[PDB]
Amino acid sequence: VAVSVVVLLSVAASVYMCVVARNKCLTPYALTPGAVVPVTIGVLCCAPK
Amino acid sequence: EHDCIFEVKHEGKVTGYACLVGDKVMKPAHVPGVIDNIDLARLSYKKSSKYDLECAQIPVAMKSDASKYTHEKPEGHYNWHYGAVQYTGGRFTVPTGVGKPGDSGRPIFDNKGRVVAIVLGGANEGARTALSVVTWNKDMVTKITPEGTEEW
Amino acid sequence: EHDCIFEVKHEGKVTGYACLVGDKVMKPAHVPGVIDNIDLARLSYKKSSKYDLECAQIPVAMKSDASKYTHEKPEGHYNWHYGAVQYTGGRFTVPTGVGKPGDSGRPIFDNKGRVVAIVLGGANEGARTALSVVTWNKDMVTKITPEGTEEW
Repeated sequence: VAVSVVVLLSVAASVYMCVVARNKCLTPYALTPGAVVPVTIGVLCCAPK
Repeated sequence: EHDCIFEVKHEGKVTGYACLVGDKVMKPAHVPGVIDNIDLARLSYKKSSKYDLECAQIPVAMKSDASKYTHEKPEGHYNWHYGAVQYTGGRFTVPTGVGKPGDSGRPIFDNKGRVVAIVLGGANEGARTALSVVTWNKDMVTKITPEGTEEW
Repeated sequence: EHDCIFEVKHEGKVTGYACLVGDKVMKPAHVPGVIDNIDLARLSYKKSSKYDLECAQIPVAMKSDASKYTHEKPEGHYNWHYGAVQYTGGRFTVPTGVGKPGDSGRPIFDNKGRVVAIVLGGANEGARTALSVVTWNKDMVTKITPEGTEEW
């Protein structure tokens, strides 16, 4: 049970940190007037342009 | 309307402003409260931490008569709600203390009306005060707060 | 002025408005019932679902009946079949709320004679209306829409 809970929590912490890194990365593009959202669209939620 | 203010009113009284530019209702995240207008409240305002901005996308047909953003700044005299700002050498100043301690969302634009920056506040230094601003320009956003200029 | 814009008729009703420039017959792909002019309609046209465009190849006997064009978009305000158009910040608007469904196909001009935009659909907002056109850029041609449209 200990190795199962540590596998669960390690995966969860990795995913949490990865998504907050992505969220920090995307932020200065939603703020500015004038959308550019360059060639890195592969991880992007900014659809309409 | 031409004054973008759309007063951010809290507990009935007011606490600052917010502007509407291009496609975006931006609120300075330094200010607490909601705006006076009714239908501009059901939006998913995204929160930037290291520099205060609370942007959100405009909804459909929401009278998009906003100001025009030109990501460039020649030096000289620009327009401001209380007067005329002087821009020289990257420094950005006005008369000291004439600005109130609560004009907290007032933008700046040229003679024509091309808005570029937004404001955060001032301090007391001399006859010319340093205007701490976050600003949208150079196809991104950034913050220039000097030393010693506490927020309005 | 008058530069031979060609309607699509069916059953007595005309909405589809093809245009033809240079070598290519550019038609919006709505409202089928291909054009009255059978000497110009017997041509197998190529259809593109991404750009909603029809790309028939003109007959050589129509060598003279077209316009000139451009692959750059200068800045300012222009004319069209109804009124004025204002193109600034990289996007179009139409003069003050006059458009109706079925006008998809008129071209947009410059102050000296060329032709840039072909209009498919548009977005109602209030004072200054928005519209989606296909336009040129140095043989790499795309589509651009505003958000909040109904196809015309």
